[PDB]
Amino acid sequence: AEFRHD
Amino acid sequence: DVLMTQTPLSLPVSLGDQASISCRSSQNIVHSNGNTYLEWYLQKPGQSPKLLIYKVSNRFSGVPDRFSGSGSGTDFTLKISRVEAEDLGVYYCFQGSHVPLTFGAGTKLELKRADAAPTVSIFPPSSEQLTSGGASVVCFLNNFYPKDINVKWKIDGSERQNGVLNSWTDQDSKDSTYSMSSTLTLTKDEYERHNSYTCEATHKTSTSPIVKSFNRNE
Amino acid sequence: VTLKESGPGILQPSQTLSLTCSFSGFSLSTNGMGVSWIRQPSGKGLEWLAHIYWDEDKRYNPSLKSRLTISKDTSNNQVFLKITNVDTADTATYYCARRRIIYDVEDYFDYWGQGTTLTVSSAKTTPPSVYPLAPGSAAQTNSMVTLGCLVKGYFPEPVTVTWNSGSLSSGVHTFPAVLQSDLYTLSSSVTVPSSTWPSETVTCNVAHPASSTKVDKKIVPR
Repeated sequence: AEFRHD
Repeated sequence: DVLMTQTPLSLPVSLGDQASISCRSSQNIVHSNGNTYLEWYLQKPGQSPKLLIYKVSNRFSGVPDRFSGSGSGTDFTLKISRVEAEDLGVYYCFQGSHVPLTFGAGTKLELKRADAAPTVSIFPPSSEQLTSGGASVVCFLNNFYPKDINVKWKIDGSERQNGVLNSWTDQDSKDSTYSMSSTLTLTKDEYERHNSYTCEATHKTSTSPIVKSFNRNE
Repeated sequence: VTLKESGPGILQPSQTLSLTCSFSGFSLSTNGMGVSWIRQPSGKGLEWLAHIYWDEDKRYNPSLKSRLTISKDTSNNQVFLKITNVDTADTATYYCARRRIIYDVEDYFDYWGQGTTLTVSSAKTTPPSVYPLAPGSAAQTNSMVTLGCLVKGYFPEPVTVTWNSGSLSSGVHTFPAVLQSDLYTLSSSVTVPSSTWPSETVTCNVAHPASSTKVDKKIVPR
């Protein structure tokens, strides 16, 4: 998955 | 795993030149919130890295607009117009959209300079080291430009692949040259089984390889 | 805003590394705030390790997520990283950088520590062997003469080579150390007028802080 940015 | 692959890996520039650096990702890096987290970092020897660009084209506060970053999707560039001595160092591009977060192998922004042949010195093993088992033959190749060089070790005419140990200095800040030492490490026994030892250097400053030799029994 | 990494340099294969990052200039309770850890092998690239957020959320580099544990001490402005079962591969300089999110215009690694150093090895403290390198058994003289000195097989780093106790400082190249198995090795060249040597003695002075040794070698001819 993606890195959390919000 | 997004692989960031930068080009060139070394970039010689003259102070006040322009310089580009390409960085391409192994796959699209536009986060799902719409932001492309591409960033450029610069690291000087013994420093930590420091942030130049973020979100592809944004200068971080404190960065001269002579730095600019472009790109889209999977293909990105850093441009420095009018390079300065303080810009010399290593450049990493980074993506921060996918886990794991990743940087490039980095590009070395170095100084350009008039070519210069190396000063080669070959050194027979010291009776010290011989008394106590081993025979290392040392060779210094000093103060050359360009940085790229190739060294061959030759015993009695035959190339010798195994047991060589190299170390290069970083670019000299005063004379902009590079230096290196190459070391052939043998057993005393092996060393005594041959007479002549050659240290061979090919370098762009010459068509004919530079050679420094000696004979073991002299 | 500053950060400072601390921790043990040198562990042995399988031991546990506990690293500390002391920061200031910000607070890990600030909405959006976070620190992560990034390490870099000698003459190599940066590898990102793990990241911790203000809401205690965490995220690990998946190829290590297992040997890694990240944690904070909000009250005491600190961030810790633990790596279980280390090996030579974990030899590197470890940084902690700050990185906040929510607002994309602050979302980057703006501040990094000075970096702390780790060597993973099972070699034991070992003192160098020092060898004087005098020129070709019988060579042609001269104009300039180049003397050398070989520092072989030792652990850990560093050593410090000086020429004539620090007097002779010009014409000196001392090359980075490299590994022959367990043991580091480096060499130094020095250059002087063939009028100044051998008439006047040159000496190589290796000092190895870790192993509490000092060694002098005079470069006598032949």
